[PDB]
Amino acid sequence: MGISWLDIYHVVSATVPLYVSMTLGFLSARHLKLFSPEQCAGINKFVAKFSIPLLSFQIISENNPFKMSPKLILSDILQKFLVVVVLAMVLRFWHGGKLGWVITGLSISVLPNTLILGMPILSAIYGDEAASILEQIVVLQSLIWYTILLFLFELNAARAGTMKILLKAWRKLIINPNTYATLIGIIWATLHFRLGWNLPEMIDKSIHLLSDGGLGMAMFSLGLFMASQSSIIACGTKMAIITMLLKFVLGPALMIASAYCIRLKSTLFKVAILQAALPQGVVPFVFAKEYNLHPEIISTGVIFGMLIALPTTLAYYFLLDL
Amino acid sequence: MGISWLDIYHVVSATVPLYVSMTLGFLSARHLKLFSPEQCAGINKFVAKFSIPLLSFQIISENNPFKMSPKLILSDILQKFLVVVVLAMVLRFWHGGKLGWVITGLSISVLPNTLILGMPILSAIYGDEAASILEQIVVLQSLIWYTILLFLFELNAARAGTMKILLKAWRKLIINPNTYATLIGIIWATLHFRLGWNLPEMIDKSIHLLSDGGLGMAMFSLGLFMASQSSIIACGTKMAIITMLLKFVLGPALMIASAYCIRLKSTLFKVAILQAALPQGVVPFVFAKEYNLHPEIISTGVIFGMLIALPTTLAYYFLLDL
Ligand SMILES: CCCCC/C=C\C/C=C/CCCCCCCC(=O)OC[C@H](COP(=O)([O-])OCC[N+](C)(C)C)OC(=O)CCCCCCC/C=C/C/C=C/CCCCC
Ligand SMILES: CCCCC/C=C\C/C=C\CCCCCCCC(=O)OC[C@H](COP(=O)([O-])OCC[N+](C)(C)C)OC(=O)CCCCCCC/C=C/C/C=C/CCCCC
Ligand SMILES: O=C(O)COc1ccc(Cl)cc1
Repeated sequence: MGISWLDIYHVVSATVPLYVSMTLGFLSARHLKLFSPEQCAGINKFVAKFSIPLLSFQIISENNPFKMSPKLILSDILQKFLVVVVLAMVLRFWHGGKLGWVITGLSISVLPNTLILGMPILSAIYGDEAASILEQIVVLQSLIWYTILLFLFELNAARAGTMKILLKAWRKLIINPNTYATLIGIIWATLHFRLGWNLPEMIDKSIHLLSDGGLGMAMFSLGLFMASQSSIIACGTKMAIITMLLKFVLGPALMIASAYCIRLKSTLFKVAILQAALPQGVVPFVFAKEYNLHPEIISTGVIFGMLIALPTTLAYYFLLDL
Repeated sequence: MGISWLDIYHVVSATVPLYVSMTLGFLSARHLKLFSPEQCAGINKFVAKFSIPLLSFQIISENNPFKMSPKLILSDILQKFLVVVVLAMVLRFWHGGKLGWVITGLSISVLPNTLILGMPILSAIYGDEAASILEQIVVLQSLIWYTILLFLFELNAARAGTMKILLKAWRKLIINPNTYATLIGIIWATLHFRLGWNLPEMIDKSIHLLSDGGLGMAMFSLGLFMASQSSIIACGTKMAIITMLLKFVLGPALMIASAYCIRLKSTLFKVAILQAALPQGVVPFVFAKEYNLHPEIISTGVIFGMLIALPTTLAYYFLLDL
């Protein structure tokens, strides 16, 4: 009972607006019936190609590459290898190519939404201290993982030449606005924190025009998505329970294992094990739907995790105090 | 004479972000092929149903209704009445749909941009005291004129039996967010400023998540629309010239007449007249595009008014200062 009820109010007040901006979208798409499915797709495309890239750019630019945390980087890199080995072991005694189930597992188990709903919740629970750690995690998720996952997707698609696979992955990666956003953000943060350069006021305000409102529109787009599909749970209970258990139990569990091995101390420990408990990302669903690799589970998990994030997040916040 | 380039920099910095958003939309619609007409319509509808009404609520609820100068309100109403009379006279012998032209003549002549270009421009030209007056003008717009304009739009749509048409217009004006928002906002403004009630943090943040970035998305919609037109001057050179005359030679002139009638004096007179020569806002265009009532004319007016916002304002300042 170390955490007082006052902090529970902090978490709830930080999470409620995100759910309001999502319920509004769901009701507008399904009940109020304002947006036709084509209009919903257009809104989602705008949010995922102009708002998310600029939000990622600003988040990555507001961090210091020269003052990163090597321990945190190593812990995050080791967690996603422990997940790979766990999935490989568990796919040998419980199942065509099985590599699809490892790509899906890494998309479902370890890929928290540390960008749209990561900053608010964690920053409210742990103040401004979390912000920097979350940016550090976001740069990695945007530069290393979201690229290796795409490479794995391409390799799976080719299975049906590695050099041909690499060429195709590179060709499809460049057109992604998020890659350009991340690269420019890093290349600019380096200059900002080395030569002391700062954005001109015009550029900063222009970027903030499209990015400062991207967080709410992200959940609005997600609500439109949930409204679009008829069956909330695309598959039976089986998938839903498996994916929820995988994300919320195995994810933070392997993160705890990696942190203990690396001996992360104090706030880094608590903000690094609790950030792996955040609901699922959407980019993995984008990849799955584009390549049609079990898109019926990657979304059943995304929406369910988005619905259930608050109670589990509070539960792990209480647990970490112990 | 003595105007420093610093003020020019302020005006240009306030104006550029809108152009950045508009050009991004235009490129996304024309050089790229991201958005189809239905998706652009969906984005515009979202902006007209979720962002503009929330911004209206914020503007109304953040201003005291008991500390608004009645003289300014009366002068604004007089200007609108004079413009309506003048346009009715002009359309009586120098004309298709007469009501379809009054809406577009009151959308580019008596609806400046007093929330983005107006406050920086005319708060740097004059002292900070004009901020309160401009805020009064903006709340008056969002409270009265943006409701009367939507009523006229719905009345025009119904026409496309006087009692039946008015009944249809009213029944369509009671299920529009921009009508309930301007009522809830004023009620809450009165409550907060006469009883001390403060909006809860959760609701305020939830409103911010959506309203924020509304201007960027609206200008993106304007760029997307302008991409459809064959040329930037979609309404034609004659129509562009007449729009410029309506917005920069008729608006300010009739506002000067209104101020003389109501005897406004001191900086209030200058702040009231010099704020009517600012480029027309985008909300009229958003509503026109949503209701498809000569959107090209208003879009051209906005595009070619944001370019010459500054020189006309300097001319008017020099005239008034004399
Ligand atoms: C606590 C102290 C009090 C503080 C003040 C209270 C709240 C904070 C203020 C927020 C500003 C919101 C302004 C817009 C509200 C009015 C919209 C609305 O209420 O009516 C939408 C309308 C529903 O009626 P209907 O059209 O289905 O016709 C029904 C016909 N028959 C009855 C026969 C079935 O539908 C439509 O057409 C259009 C649908 C779009 C609606 C979206 C508009 C923008 C957002 C509205 C909700 C706000 C969310 C943020 C805050 C939420 C948490 C408080
Ligand atoms: C050699 C000549 C060819 C190259 C042309 C020249 C430059 C292009 C590269 C960079 C220019 C910077 C603009 C931002 C990057 C986006 C460029 C781009 O083209 O993206 C690729 C893509 C278009 O691919 P596609 O044409 O095949 O259409 C198909 C696309 N699809 C299949 C996805 C639908 O674009 C999209 O879809 C949407 C892109 C939206 C971009 C939104 C902004 C991204 C964030 C930027 C952060 C920067 C902030 C400024 C900081 C300044 C610091 C000093
Ligand atoms: O039209 C006006 O006077 C105010 O101009 C705007 C300001 C913000 C938005 Cl989001 C849209 C329009």
